[PDB]
Amino acid sequence: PTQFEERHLKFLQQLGKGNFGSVEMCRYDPLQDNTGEVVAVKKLQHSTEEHLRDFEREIEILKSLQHDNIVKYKGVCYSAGRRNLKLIMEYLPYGSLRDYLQKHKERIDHIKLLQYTSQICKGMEYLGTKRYIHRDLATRNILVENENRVKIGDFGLTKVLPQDKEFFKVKEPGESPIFWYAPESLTESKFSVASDVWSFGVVLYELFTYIEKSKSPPAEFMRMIGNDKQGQMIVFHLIELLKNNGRLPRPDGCPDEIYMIMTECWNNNVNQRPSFRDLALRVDQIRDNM
Ligand SMILES: CS(=O)(=O)Nc1cccc2[nH]ncc12
Repeated sequence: PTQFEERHLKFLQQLGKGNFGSVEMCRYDPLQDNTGEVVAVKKLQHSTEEHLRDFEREIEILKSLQHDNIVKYKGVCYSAGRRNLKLIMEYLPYGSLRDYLQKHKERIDHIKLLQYTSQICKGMEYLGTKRYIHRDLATRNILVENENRVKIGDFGLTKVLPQDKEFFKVKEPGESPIFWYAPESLTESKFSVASDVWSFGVVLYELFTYIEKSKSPPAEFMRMIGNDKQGQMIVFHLIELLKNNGRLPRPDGCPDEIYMIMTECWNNNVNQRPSFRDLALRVDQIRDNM
């Protein structure tokens, strides 16, 4: 069922909020008896014409994906007498991977981090078979179903590659998560599978820092750059730093072999970065040995 009538969609909780849209937890109860399905409902923060068109493309992308490690599309709800649009998704109860890492450290060890790493890689391989570039791969945009399962979410920045070319030039990006971007994304606005691989390197970094106090990518890059810098000066220094092999340090407790993977993902030469298939195989081989 992809129907969802607004009058049967009942509010339970406010979840995330920020850029573009906000997400609520709702119960869908057609039989009016207080016993139905729990879902996530995504709405626009500001419903302009431009944002509506983007939201429509996000919805088409999500509907096209069926994979264990990608959040499930359930449908749309045409609310306000069908003069508004909301996206209906499955509810994953443990929130973003970023929050989960902070809140549930008691149930997380290195084996679990490698499981999550592998699952993210598998999700990304699947994206590549559709020629979708995610552009925003980060622990805040990964969702946790349970202690054994994570799913890639937020496809708001996701783009399709053209017929022939391997890069997408994003004409004029708004607010940018610059500390997850590959050098070519910073200097040329060029986004590709290879730039998602760079970002994946940074996700792997986040996992092994356990999102600890002031070890996050923005905080570490700012330390190296100089905390007194502001404005475009930050970006100028980030670029120059990255072009001459400045990199995030190995987090404390992180094996050398896992840090080597990070550093291979952070190659300035786009063609020498591993594929997501290489990474999933290598990570599952590390796990299987032991
Ligand atoms: C990341 S968040 O905290 O804003 N919430 C979600 C977004 C998208 C799908 C979701 N399913 N469940 C929660 C959730």
